[PDB]
Amino acid sequence: DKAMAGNFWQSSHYLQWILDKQDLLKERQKDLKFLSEEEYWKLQIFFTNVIQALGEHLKLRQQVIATATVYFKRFYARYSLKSIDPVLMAPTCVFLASKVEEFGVVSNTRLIAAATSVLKTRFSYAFPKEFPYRMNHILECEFYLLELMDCCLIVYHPYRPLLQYVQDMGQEDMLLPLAWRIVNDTYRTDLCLLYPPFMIALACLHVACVVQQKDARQWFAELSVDMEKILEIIRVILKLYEQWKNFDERKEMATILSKMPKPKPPP
Amino acid sequence: DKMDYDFKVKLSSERERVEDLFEYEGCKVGRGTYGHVYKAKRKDGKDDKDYALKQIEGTGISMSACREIALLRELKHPNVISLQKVFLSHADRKVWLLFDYAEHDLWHIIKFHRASKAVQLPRGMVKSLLYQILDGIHYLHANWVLHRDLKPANILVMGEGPERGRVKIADMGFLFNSPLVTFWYRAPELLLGARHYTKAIDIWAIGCIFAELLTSEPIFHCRQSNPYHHDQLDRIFNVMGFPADKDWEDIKKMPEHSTLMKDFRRNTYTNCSLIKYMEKHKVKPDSKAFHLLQKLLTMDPIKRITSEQAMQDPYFLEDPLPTSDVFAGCQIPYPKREFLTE
Ligand SMILES: Cn1ncc2cc(-c3cnc(N)c(Cl)c3N3CCC4(CCNC4=O)CC3)ccc21
Repeated sequence: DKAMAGNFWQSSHYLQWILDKQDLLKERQKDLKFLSEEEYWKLQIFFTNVIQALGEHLKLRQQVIATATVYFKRFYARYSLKSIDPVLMAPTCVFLASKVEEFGVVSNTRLIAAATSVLKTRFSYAFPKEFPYRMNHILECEFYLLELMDCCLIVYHPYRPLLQYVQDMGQEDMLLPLAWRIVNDTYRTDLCLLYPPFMIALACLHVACVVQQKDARQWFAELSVDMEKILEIIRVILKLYEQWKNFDERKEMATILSKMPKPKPPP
Repeated sequence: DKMDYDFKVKLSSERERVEDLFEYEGCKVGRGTYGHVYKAKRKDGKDDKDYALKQIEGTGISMSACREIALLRELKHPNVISLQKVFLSHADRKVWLLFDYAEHDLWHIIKFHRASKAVQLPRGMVKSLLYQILDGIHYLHANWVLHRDLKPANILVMGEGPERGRVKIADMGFLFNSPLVTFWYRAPELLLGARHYTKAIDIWAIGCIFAELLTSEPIFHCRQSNPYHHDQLDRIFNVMGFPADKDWEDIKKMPEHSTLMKDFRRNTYTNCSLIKYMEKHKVKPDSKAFHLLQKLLTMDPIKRITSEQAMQDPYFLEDPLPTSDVFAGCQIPYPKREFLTE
């Protein structure tokens, strides 16, 4: 029973941050001069995992993590990886998301300790040196994040619709756990910038149904939804896992992070 | 230092500073816990309109400011105040907000009548004011957004302009939704130690305001840390009467109930009822107004009516019907906002 729970069609998410794929690719050309298309999605997957592991350390519910991941996606959707260090942007997004969702102001010392500890423990393969930023950087970077997003803080995720579909299906025991992970996995892709969250929900449920061999064609057929757009999301989710299979993160990412464009310093 | 330089300088060059867009020097209309509020006018732009420009207190993006920005950005309804633009002053790290300026509010309007020669609030104006207050709060509640501090000073009315006499609910501030000197608009469950705000708590405040519009004085007026406040409850009971077992069955479930029984005796308020209070301020107890007021001022929160149902009350189908312009095209006697300096 969260705030703004059924306002999506007049919301800032829908009326601004559901982007055109052409425009998304066009601004991405600026970072594609250094990194290949393959190396760019491999970078998306990595910072999705960094933001995840920052959430699990700070003891944060999946929804507050999901927003942090979206903020991050929105920023670099419109700007280069040189603009602000994504190692700084990640903990700023988690810090900012926690304030918005009313989970307390995650403490300064605890926020810095989280980033420091996660990068040393679970990400040493990519980051050999310590987390170099102190809290006054997080506070500065926050001001840029809130500015780019046009102060759009409320963000709608697929989980709430997924619940409503699995309840309606009458199969919450079998499907909801697997469906919920596929929804988590959609954040490795662009899908949340390109399609509305209920459609992302519907795709994950369909893949959940296919994996578990649960026939649901009739149930899906009864929806008044554009199924071609659902098949688009399924194809991305199906690709996502083939990307997963062939992507060894821990061997590759150290090299990819050096290829990222460098921020130009003051003269 | 570690960011891209071209990126910093571009945004620095392109960022709209507040100082440069608006003339507010020596036009401070309000100063409170919220921060600083000015009556501004656009400098460069060919805009003749008046703006309320608020500087939020404290450096940075506080919990209190973050949610305020969050909700206001999504919220869009005629009777709730619309956020035009947010300015983020990077140097001092202050946050400014820009609203369409509301000249008047119920606090200042009520104060104007209460002052008097020794001219009470016109009845059609009150109905229109009430209807609009219930229209906005219903929009907030439909979106699972609670006010948590409805009072006359937060119910703004617009001055001479396109939106003449339109109500505008202001103030979207407020730890786990848990509240643990003026408690006149506070519901009794909060006084008896309710651990969470509800839609019902706001509806009580609307009744207290509606009461105040009719009588020109606060229904639960009382002298001045913990949730339990004796003298406020004493005032509520002296007006409303002490709640019988059948009126509020789950009062026993309140944390301060055992404290209430120690300190209060129900026999003391046997000659007390809302019918009697309102009668003493020349309000007929068999009037559609009174009956709505009573439904709004139900002691038991689960027996208090929703804003949805309040708008549906036949009070609003009785002559005079509520108007969009609360003044109904009548010359506005209420004085304008006096300026400040600090
Ligand atoms: C001295 N005094 N007393 C009430 C009051 C209200 C305003 C005011 C005028 N126009 C508009 N458009 C807004 Cl939004 C206003 N405010 C109402 C919300 C406030 C207060 C609480 N928290 C807030 O943010 C700011 C002032 C200005 C001076 C006033």
